[PDB]
Amino acid sequence: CHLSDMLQQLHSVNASKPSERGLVRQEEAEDPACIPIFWVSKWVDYSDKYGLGYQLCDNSVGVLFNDSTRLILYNDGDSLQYIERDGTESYLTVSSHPNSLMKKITLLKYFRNYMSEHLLKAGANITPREGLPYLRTWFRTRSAIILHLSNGSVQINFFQDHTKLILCPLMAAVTYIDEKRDFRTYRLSLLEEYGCCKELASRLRYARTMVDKLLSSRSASNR
Repeated sequence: CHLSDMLQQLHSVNASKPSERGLVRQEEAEDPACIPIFWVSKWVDYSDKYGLGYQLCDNSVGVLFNDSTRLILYNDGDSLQYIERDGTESYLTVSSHPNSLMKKITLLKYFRNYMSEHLLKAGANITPREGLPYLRTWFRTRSAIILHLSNGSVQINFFQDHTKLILCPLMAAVTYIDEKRDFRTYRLSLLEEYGCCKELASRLRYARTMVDKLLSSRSASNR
């Protein structure tokens, strides 16, 4: 995956101590060309029985079931992709799907319907850049929920103040959605040059810890 790439990027930007500069010029690091193609707009933790369902900013939906398999539905409302525990992908459609997936497709439909009429869309005011990933894994801490997409992106939504970070190792950029719901995207390399505010800096440090956790978990699974 690209978690190692993200770790290299985060280690470097944090090592630069971006908030400890004579004159922070964060605005110079912003770049709309780096806006993510995808991010999680909504999610529902129904781990008590089925798993975690979620909606991406393009209105597609998906679910990481308790059995570690995934099912995602494109925003066209018919194209489906089933991903087994080990990552094996199968391309299907709602119109023509194997009966073996009836239950999971039904569960995804319930998640889809719920998220279609309930909850706010994170980054609703932002249009993703044009280029479908699935949720590789997720977990919660006492402070936030961490979501890792198959395209390498890692999203961290903080519970207390509703602030969020969307990190992409391909663009080597970070999107920070603040408490006022302002959505700004920065090149990590430019944050090293121009610095940034203490709020973003602190969250980037937390992000590095979360990425280490994700890497540690993968390492454990690989024995």
